[PDB]
Amino acid sequence: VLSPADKTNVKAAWGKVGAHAGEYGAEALERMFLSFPTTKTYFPHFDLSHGSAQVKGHGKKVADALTNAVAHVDDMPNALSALSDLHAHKLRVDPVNFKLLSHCLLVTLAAHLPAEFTPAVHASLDKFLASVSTVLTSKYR
Amino acid sequence: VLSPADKTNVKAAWGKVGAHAGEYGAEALERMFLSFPTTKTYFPHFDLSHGSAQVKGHGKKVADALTNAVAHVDDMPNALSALSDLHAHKLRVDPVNFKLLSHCLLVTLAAHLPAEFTPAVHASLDKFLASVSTVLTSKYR
Amino acid sequence: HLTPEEKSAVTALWGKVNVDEVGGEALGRLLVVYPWTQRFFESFGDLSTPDAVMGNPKVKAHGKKVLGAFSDGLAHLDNLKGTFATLSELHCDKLHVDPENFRLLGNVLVCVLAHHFGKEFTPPVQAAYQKVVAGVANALAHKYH
Amino acid sequence: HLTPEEKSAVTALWGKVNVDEVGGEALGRLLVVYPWTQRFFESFGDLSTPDAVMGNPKVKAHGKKVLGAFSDGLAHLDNLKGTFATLSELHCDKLHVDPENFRLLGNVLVCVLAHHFGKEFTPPVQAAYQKVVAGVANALAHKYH
Ligand code: HEM
Ligand code: HEM
Ligand code: HEM
Ligand code: HEM
Repeated sequence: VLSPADKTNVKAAWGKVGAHAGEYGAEALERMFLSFPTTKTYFPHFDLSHGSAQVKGHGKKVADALTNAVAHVDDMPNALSALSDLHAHKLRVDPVNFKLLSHCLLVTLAAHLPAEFTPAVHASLDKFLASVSTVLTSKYR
Repeated sequence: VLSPADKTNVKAAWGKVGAHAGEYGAEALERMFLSFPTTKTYFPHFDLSHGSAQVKGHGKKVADALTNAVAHVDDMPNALSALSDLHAHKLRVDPVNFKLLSHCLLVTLAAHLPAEFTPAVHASLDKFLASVSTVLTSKYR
Repeated sequence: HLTPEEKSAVTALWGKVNVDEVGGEALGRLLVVYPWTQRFFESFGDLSTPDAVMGNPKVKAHGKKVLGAFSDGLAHLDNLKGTFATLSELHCDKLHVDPENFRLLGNVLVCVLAHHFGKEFTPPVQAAYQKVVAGVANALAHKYH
Repeated sequence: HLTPEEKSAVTALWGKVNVDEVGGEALGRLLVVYPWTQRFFESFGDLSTPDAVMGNPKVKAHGKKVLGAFSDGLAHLDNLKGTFATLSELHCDKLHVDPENFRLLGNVLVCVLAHHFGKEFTPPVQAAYQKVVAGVANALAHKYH
């Protein structure tokens, strides 16, 4: 579960992302596609070249959903309800890939938040992305 | 979540297991040790040869815990709370190993339940063991 | 690396497998147990309930084809990468199938063999089949890029 | 396998690494972020808080040891199995370290290199290091039995 301290750590670190969430979401996706190429099997309909409008747009959606989740961290299941439905019933992305994007979002944050990425914050952020991932795969079966 | 049909399926299948639960728990551990040899790193104090009484006694404990979980299927976190504490803070089994023992439990059940292991029952049992596994790793961090 | 006891155990059990029937059963169970896997089978008809998936003629037909290629790979256990290279490229470039699906099919196929064969699918026999399903999924994932 | 450019990028970034410093940081972060990995270090003293783990001299000392071996292994990117074979047998037979711990440490190492190098740890550089940390993990797990 996310402790109160975890929630405090996530709100502070993600709050610092602020206006860059679009950019960081896109970089995390590029990081994932390059490091873990099997994740590209879910985006054959996208131009995945560097800087593409589709990756930038999708990056913003992913980061705004995380903003929503940070903002409603005490009730993520209800706040991400439409997105858990979309992933479970339509996108149907294998659950193993959520750990891959989560790792890449964590690297992205580490690379852009030098002052804020302490060991404690790193653990809280890892736990939060895992909890978001659990909610997004909660209705798969 | 486990549905009403999943809970009925789990109780019917485990109910047929009946008094062979302990034998089947030891067989699932044996299946795990042979199939996934890295899981043997948690038992250096055990003779893991076929027929071992240490594996059989451990198998009975695992099976009795599963019986307890089936009995409290709507209140699993509290029924397994002491085992969650033990695995999180003493044994400290990496969470990836729970999916290996769950698959071996599933295989052991399939090999002993010709009539009951239908596709639906297989799916409910898989969900059940993943939910038990999730409760057992819930206090790890 | 399968041992010689392991290779013999795999071959001996495979002489009893009706590949067409087991393929149909394993693919149908994959679609029932991990239903998100139905994303690759949109044109296959009725997948609404377990019984509909299991009796679906297209599911049964594909299962036969899939396990037929798997069966053919059992004659080449020292060269699975080369045996499945063409199908790996196909699954990556044209079918866009995440290789985690090959791992899920491998586990369902082990469960089907255990259900069908019972006691004969012993711990050691299972261990030999786990090595084989892991090897085939790794071979089919090898040409992804 | 790493491409020639990927080998060059790994070598170039590693030339700027303080191995003792990064080792102590990565091992402490492993114990903080994945606390079940503390199971091997009950003789190490205080691991009661994040600050206590990071400041623990025995944790730092073990980090220096593990990453020093990692560092030396980067001269043998074409023979990681051979280079880590005896360490693989030791970690299995005597130390009983589940190889998943090697993957978790590789994930923490990537996060630490990202934190340390910032924008210099680009997506392509990360992709290269991911191959290296999966390669070392796989080499350290290869002699398990
Ligand atoms: C942190 C975990 C994730 C979050 C927060 C997330 C969020 C989102 C959002 C907000 C959308 C767009 C929904 C809309 O337009 O209404 C989306 C779509 C999508 N996601 Fe997820 N996602 C996550 C994980 C994943 C993973 C791991 C994959 C596959 C590797 C994935 C594949 C997709 C795809 C293919 C789409 C549709 C893209 C398009 O066609 O525009 N997602 N996701
Ligand atoms: C369905 C999942 C599991 C259940 C229900 C379960 C249950 C139990 C139980 C009931 C005990 C005995 C507790 C006591 O003596 O008070 C136990 C101990 C233990 N378990 Fe777990 N366990 C599970 C998964 C695992 C896995 C996946 C591993 C490692 C591969 C593991 C490793 C151990 C070890 C090493 C012990 C201590 C045995 C001894 O020294 O006697 N368990 N578990
Ligand atoms: C043992 C593992 C597998 C083997 C050996 C295998 C083999 C094959 C073969 C021989 C074909 C027909 C090729 C052709 O038309 O040229 C095929 C097609 C296909 N396979 Fe695989 N397969 C495997 C697993 C899977 C899994 C797990 C999935 C997804 C869950 C999958 C998805 C597909 C799809 C979507 C097609 C095309 C079906 C269509 O024609 O609509 N395969 N595979
Ligand atoms: C990059 C991955 C790793 C490398 C290259 C590595 C390397 C080494 C080396 C060189 C030694 C000393 C061997 C000897 O004394 O003969 C060692 C010992 C040890 N390693 Fe690993 N290690 C790695 C990861 C890990 C991890 C992740 C853990 C557990 C979390 C671990 C647990 C241990 C333990 C407990 C010892 C014994 C320490 C002592 O006796 O002071 N290692 N390792």
